[PDB]
Amino acid sequence: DGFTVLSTKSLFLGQKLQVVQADIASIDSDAVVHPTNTDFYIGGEVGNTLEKKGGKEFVEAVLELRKKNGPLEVAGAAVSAGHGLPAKFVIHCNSPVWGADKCEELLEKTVKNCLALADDKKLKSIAFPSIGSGRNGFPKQTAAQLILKAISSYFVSTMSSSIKTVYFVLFDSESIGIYVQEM
Ligand SMILES: Nc1ncnc2c1ncn2[C@@H]1O[C@H](COP(=O)(O)OP(=O)(O)OC[C@@H]2O[C@H](O)[C@@H](O)[C@@H]2O)[C@@H](O)[C@H]1O
Repeated sequence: DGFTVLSTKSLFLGQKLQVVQADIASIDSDAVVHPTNTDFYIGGEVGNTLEKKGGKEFVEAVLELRKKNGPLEVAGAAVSAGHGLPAKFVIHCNSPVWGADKCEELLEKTVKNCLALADDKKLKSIAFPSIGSGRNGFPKQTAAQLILKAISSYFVSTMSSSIKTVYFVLFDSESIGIYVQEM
């Protein structure tokens, strides 16, 4: 595949939130978001697609980041170069596990931290997948509404802010099916 725009929303200053159907690895935004864990394990669904696309270049960048950063703190966001990928940078986030205490709040928090990091690097665009709803077990709709809520909230409260466009990237048929059905 593949690229379809499914929904577009105006954020607080008219910045655009686009929900799109695509493989996130194929998106050429300034940043793409990789949901990972404290050890930067590259074995979630999105991690596997980034590794498929970027190969060794991608993996060694993640390793170098783990060595420089140390373990990724709860809800933490960190950035590596997008070697092997269309995206300029990869923002790595410590994705909460469904069922862990305060897991919804932490999902919101991690999203905002990814946005702050992109802003700190003066990035114009950032692509999020449905963080938490793969290997970490969130229900797809719950994950998606938390992420979209957290992006909107960021832009209401952030004065500015270099981000022009936010992509919310859906790939699995269940997520797409529920997004479209329930909207
Ligand atoms: N090519 C793709 N593009 C965009 N989204 C995709 C793609 N493939 C799958 N997805 C969707 O990405 C969402 C996030 O899933 P994961 O990447 O598995 O992320 P998460 O559930 O947060 O957890 C992965 C994490 O990686 C570590 O190995 C592990 O500690 C943790 O489980 C899911 O809805 C999944 O269907």
